[PDB]
Amino acid sequence: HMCDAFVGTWKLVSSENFDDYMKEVGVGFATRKVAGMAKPNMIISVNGDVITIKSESTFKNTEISFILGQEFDEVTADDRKVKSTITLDGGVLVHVQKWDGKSTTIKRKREDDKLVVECVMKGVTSTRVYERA
Ligand SMILES: CC(C)[C@@H]1CC[C@@H](C)C[C@H]1OC(=O)[C@H]1C[C@@H]1C(=O)O
Repeated sequence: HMCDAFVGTWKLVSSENFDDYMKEVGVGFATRKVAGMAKPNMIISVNGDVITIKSESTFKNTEISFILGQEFDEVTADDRKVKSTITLDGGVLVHVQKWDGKSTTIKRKREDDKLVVECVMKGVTSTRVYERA
């Protein structure tokens, strides 16, 4: 029952500061504009120790599978080649991506009936809110 409250299908309902987050990460103009328009469905599932997160939108469909605490290589939707580790820290799923001497963190937490996503790159934070589909 690792991650029970995260599991399911979720739909984006609000975003704040996401263009600025993407700028800080280094995403180019055209990608920012099309990615910032996306309204993804996030599908989280667990099978034994393996967690899978799928993000599906008109911009890109991505899928990552991982074991908590065990690093993996990831090609992001904006085409960064990153080394990622996802841990559970006090009930928060913490996803760190490292590439080119940089780092960014994406935190997912359950808050009321929502799944709140916080994206941080240096001093720039963005909040995304998901509801059950
Ligand atoms: C549109 C998506 C695929 C963007 C693409 C640019 C990249 C820098 C960040 C990436 O966001 C994400 O992975 C997840 C935080 C977004 C969320 O949960 O909604």
